[PDB]
Amino acid sequence: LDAGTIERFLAHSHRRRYPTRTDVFRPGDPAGTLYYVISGSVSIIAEEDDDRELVLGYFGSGEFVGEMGLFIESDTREVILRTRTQCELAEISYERLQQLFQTSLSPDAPRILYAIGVQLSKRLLDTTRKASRLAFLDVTDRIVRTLHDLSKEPEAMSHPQGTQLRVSRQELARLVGCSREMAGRVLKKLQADGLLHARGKTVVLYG
Amino acid sequence: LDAGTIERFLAHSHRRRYPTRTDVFRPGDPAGTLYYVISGSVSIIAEEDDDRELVLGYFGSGEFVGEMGLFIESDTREVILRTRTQCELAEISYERLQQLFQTSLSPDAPRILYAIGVQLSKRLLDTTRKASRLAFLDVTDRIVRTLHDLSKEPEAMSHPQGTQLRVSRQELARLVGCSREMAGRVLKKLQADGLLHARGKTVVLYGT
Repeated sequence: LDAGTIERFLAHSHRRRYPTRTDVFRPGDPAGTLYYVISGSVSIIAEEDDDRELVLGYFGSGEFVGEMGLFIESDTREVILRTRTQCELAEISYERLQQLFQTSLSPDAPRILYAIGVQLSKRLLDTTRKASRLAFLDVTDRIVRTLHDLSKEPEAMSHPQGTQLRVSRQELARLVGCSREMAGRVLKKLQADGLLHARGKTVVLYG
Repeated sequence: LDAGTIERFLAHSHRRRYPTRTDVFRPGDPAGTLYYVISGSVSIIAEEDDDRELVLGYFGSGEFVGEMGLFIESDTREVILRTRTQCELAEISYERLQQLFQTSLSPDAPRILYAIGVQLSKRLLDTTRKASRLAFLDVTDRIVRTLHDLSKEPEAMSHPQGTQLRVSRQELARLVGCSREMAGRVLKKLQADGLLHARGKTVVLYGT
């Protein structure tokens, strides 16, 4: 997706600023708009009947979210979109967007569509891998592999002993579907194992 | 996408018949081809290390499979594409697709990409749900849910007791992500609980 296509698409979008820890939408909310992350980071979370959460991923600038309704006929969202930092999001209704595809943005339709396909593909892969790990790996193995993915993210701040990640016991718990305490227990085992050390929301992964 | 866009798309594809139980491609194989299911039923399976499989879904006529490499430049496949029945699949290389997307197929590009988008979105939603289930629901619980999903499968052959759903113990375990054995333990416990009959290769779910 080139700079022109992006700017042309954003001209018809509505830019809004969001504080951190803010749910942009939750399961059941009207599904009529598409969001484009201009700045900041957000997370997509699956919710359960007992209010238990499964974090599916983190998304930054250039990512389209709340896009499902643009492809699947539905009056409601199926997940929670939450801000992890202060955010700026551009939004545009599905109707308006598709209208633009038949006219104004007619030329960029293929590019915007392909780009959304790129993200959906990445997401399907990661989610496909999260499903596999949830079915065949113990919590310790899910946590180690998760700490290693997190350290591959551009957000991974370097450290003299390896990579300095930024995760809390709660989020870790949310990422691998285990209790907060279990995540806390696994962290002290890995530290005792010499694979890393932790401090509040700072995990220093060795490597 | 219309039948007109579909036919032109196939005009450049190589249709090949596949026997049932044939893994069209496994993780590791080259990924320079896209597949379009013309007829038949296939399954997308993911593998782990302990040599375990998790069915992520079944797909019929009209489905684009093996499409990942068309979006995420990769040299290899990440999943197993396995025919569940005899199938007719039309394949086309990625390279020749986008070259076509810039030539006689440029006008079809929008509808093609969007259709693939629709399919990617359904699988994402379905897999997202699976992960959620594999995280918070128990085996027996997941198996019951999956038994009902198949009852609504066009295959579901109605029965005087309920519905006759042909699903091997192996596939059940691959569906809910449990050992072929454990899956058995629950099929018998459900054959006791009075709600289904574990008939060798088939399952008669009482009720629905």
